[PDB]
Parts: sequence; structure tokens; C-alpha cells
Amino acid sequence: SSFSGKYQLQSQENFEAFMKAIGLPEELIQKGKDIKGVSEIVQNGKHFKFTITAGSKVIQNEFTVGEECELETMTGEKVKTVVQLEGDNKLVTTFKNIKSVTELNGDIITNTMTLGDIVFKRISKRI
Repeated sequence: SSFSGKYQLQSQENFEAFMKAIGLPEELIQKGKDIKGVSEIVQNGKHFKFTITAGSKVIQNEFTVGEECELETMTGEKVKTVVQLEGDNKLVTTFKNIKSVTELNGDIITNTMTLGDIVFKRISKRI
């Protein structure tokens, strides 16, 4: 279905503030800031595989929409949460006080993570 795709990053806002506050070693931060990572999605109805790639940081995630799951975050840290389908195209979850919205509009996925007052937004494009 609906999200399924290779995508790769185009633009992003506020990488830095965000990745600070989340608990990142500022070393591999500024390496990170200008990497354009690639997202593989497989959607089978309500079941998702998310494969993010930055370097040979593979993190690989899966969830079923509506049910509990365990997501590896950008830290390595693994968190129990639920991803929900508010639309047929926008995936919403909260982990560690981050609001994560993931939106497909056509061939562009937009991801907005939000930790307090910081808005970390990633625009990616289909390949």
C-alpha cells in the first residue's frame, strides 16, 4: 500500500537543536547534519517495516498500527509505544515526549518530530 517506497532526504530544519536535546554525542552530530539518509518502507495493510539508513547506521523498525511496538530511536534506545493511522497517510506516535508525525503527500514524505519547543522536520523524496 500507501507509504511503500524508497525515499531520500531533501531538506531538513533544526537538526541540531533537536539532536542535542535527545541525548546525542555531539561528535557524531555534525557528521550527521548533512547526511541525506534513505527510508525504505514496506506497508502490508496495517503492518509497517521502516528501514532507515545513514552511513552504516542501519536502524530497522516494524510496527502494527493500533498495537504496541518497540522502536529503535536515533540514540539506539528502544521504546515501547503505539503508532496510529490518522488518515491513510499520516502516521502519528509519541515517544519520550516527542510528537512524531509522518505524512505522505504524493512522492514526498514529511516527518515532524517535536520535543517541547523544538521542531525537527525532515522532507524526503521518492526514489
